[PDB]
Amino acid sequence: AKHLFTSESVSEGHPDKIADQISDAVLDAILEQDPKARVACETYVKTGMVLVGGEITTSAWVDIEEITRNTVREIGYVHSDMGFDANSCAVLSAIGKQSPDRADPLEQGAGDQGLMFGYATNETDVLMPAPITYAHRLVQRQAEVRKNGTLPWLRPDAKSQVTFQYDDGKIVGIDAVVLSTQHSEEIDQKSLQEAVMEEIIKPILPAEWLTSATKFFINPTGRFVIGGPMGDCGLTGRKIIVDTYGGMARHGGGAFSGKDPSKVDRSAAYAARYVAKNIVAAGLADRCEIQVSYAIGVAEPTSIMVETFGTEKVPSEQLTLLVREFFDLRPYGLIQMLDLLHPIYKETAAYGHFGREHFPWEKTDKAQLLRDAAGLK
Amino acid sequence: AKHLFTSESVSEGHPDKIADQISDAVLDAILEQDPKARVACETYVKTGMVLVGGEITTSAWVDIEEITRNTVREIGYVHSDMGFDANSCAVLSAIGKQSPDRADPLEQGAGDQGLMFGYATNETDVLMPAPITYAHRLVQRQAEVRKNGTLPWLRPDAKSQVTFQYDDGKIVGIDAVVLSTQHSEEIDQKSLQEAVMEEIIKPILPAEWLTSATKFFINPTGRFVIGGPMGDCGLTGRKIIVDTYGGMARHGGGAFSGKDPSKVDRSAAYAARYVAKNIVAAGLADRCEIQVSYAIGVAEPTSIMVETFGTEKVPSEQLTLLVREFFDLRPYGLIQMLDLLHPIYKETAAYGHFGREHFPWEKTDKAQLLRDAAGLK
Ligand SMILES: Nc1ncnc2c1nc(Br)n2[C@@H]1O[C@H](COP(=O)(O)OP(=O)(O)O)[C@@H](O)[C@H]1O
Ligand SMILES: Nc1ncnc2c1nc(Br)n2[C@@H]1O[C@H](COP(=O)(O)OP(=O)(O)O)[C@@H](O)[C@H]1O
Ligand SMILES: [K+]
Ligand SMILES: [K+]
Ligand SMILES: [K+]
Ligand SMILES: [Mg+2]
Ligand SMILES: [Mg+2]
Ligand SMILES: [Mg+2]
Ligand SMILES: [Mg+2]
Repeated sequence: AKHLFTSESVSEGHPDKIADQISDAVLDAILEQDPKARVACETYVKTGMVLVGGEITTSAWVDIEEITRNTVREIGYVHSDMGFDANSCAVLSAIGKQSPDRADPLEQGAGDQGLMFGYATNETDVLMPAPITYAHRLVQRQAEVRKNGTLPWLRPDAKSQVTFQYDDGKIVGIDAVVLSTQHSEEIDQKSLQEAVMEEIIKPILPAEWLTSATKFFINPTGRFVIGGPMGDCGLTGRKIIVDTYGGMARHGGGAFSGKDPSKVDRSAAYAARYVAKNIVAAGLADRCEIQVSYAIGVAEPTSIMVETFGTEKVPSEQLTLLVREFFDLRPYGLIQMLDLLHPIYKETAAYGHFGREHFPWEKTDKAQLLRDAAGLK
Repeated sequence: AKHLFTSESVSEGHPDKIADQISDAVLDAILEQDPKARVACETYVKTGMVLVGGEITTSAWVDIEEITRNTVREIGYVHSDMGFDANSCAVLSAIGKQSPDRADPLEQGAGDQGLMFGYATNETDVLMPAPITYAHRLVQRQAEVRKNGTLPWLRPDAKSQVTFQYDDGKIVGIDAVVLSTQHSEEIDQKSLQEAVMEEIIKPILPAEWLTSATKFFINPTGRFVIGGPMGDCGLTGRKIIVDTYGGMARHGGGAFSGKDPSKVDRSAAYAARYVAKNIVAAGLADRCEIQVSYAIGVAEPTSIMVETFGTEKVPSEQLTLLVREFFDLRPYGLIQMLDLLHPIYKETAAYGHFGREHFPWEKTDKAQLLRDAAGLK
């Protein structure tokens, strides 16, 4: 049935994402010294200032001020005319440090309760929904042409959104695309929307999807000139949907950035992306969403639920069997299943946690084994 | 098909929710003086401190420090032994104030882009999913027996989670229930889990749903004694799922609290709850989820999508017709459709935005008209 579905994305240097990036950049920096460190680092940016506030239990010593400034500079906020300067903004810390003091480590129970969801679909190359995939690809392309000198009047902040028309389950094409970019006072609007169209939109959106009818809204109000932390306000865990799946599938509360892998909010969600992506690569289903939950101090998950939406090639019973077979979903298990104690996390913080094939949770190594045990085909 | 589904909730005085409550309490306070005020107030709590940071364009003058402290005291954090004292904690403000300077006001375009989702189901009395409804009802009951002297060793912070087994679409019963409460040093654990069971769980969870098999986890690790902002960290818009629907239906990015109604993130989501709840009360479907999106400076929504999941009594075409008939979903329209410019928002901030029949978005006044035009039955 024809029906439209939208998803948004934002660039690095969008305030919420700056906060994400800084947090995860502190996590990485600690994890590189002490991989078993427990961190919970939350960040707040506002026009003059970054507050990095946390609870951290680690042996490591790391320079919060330096880490913050360096993250703000790669993003590009390096002069007051932009809105925010990495070299003169205030950086404040309120991170409580603690340094450290079952029979099977794998049986260690979950720290904090919760629910996590994971999804895959055969509708892109990357087993991700088409909307959030292109949505991210627009903002990433924006950062690219910004950063590579091609379109250098572009400044950091930027938001994209693409609405897809499906008739049923076939992505038929793109109804609308909106994109908004901070820019210098040097360029004009009509000059801008030529370049955004040629260099940013036209190379990313598949041309067959783009029609005579496609409503493009490039800078619709827009002379976007100051941006980033000037007059907006960034906090970690606010681009939670964008991080995930653009709202194609569901979500439990929970934020990723600034949480070390002992946090199920993160590692269980990553593990769920891994279990569904494996299910779909094996052809057990076309579309798969999984809910796993935990309760504090229990180690086995309190619930697993698979929804393959009429798209199975094996009954959901057998599916649920294989899920709780090939995958260790005890907190410490999924940490070991995906080899998580490594500084790989700042890369996660912008352009989306999933869909980007080089992350441990994006591997389809269990493809065949799942196929086999689910009645070889 | 038997399948389990979980949702969590948290009390007032859980740190994230404290932040929500303070923000919305500032919104209310401004809105009561200046209902047309535009606010975007974000809050961060950590052990000694509340930072209330914002952009606010209003004529009003309001005391951020007083408002914060008063909100912390109704919640109950009023002595250092709890973790946090309302009367001695630090309150910092970084709120930029601006005071103010189409032909039809209704045609004013949307400020910011985005997507919003709304849901209803005939599975509770309140047209809300059973999980998040009971989940909230546990924490609310906790606050009640805390506040009414009955169980006065209870302290503010508390989290609940309930997992329901459905066989298909029939809530068959409750597999597990977990509940964790901050308490005084006066009470013991075994004494605690008698009272939580008798006074909190047993009066809320329907007894037919509770079986011999129901795994109850009351304070599983738990001597929860200090809590709230001590050693956790609260930011607005982090209990985003809990706020909504416990993850039964989807979500766009976006947070409610501290946003005045011109913000589609809030008002469109509220409006969507209104359109679906009306659809289901009229019996056009059993379960209904709606996605509406906006693009900056356009006034009509860029996409509407209804999913009634095989549960219709009218084809989705006719449904989509009626939705974009009985409901004005232009930003200023939905503001007028639901009469939003009123200090009603601090009440929204804990125990869930939806399901609580006295909010403008919970009315089923359009029930019949929807029934009629969708072929009277
Ligand atoms: N001075 C101001 N007064 C009120 N709201 C403001 C503001 N300046 C801005 Br920018 N805002 C608005 O407040 C909203 C809240 O921020 P939000 O975090 O939702 O943006 P995003 O969704 O991109 O993260 C913004 O979408 C913006 O429209
Ligand atoms: N000192 C500490 N070191 C590291 N993490 C901490 C911490 N103290 C706490 Br409390 N945390 C953990 O960090 C996590 C991040 O907070 P979160 O906001 O997810 O809690 P909730 O989900 O209830 O809001 C918490 O769930 C908690 O387990
Ligand atoms: K959030
Ligand atoms: K975090
Ligand atoms: K807010
Ligand atoms: Mg934000
Ligand atoms: Mg969490
Ligand atoms: Mg939190
Ligand atoms: Mg938003």
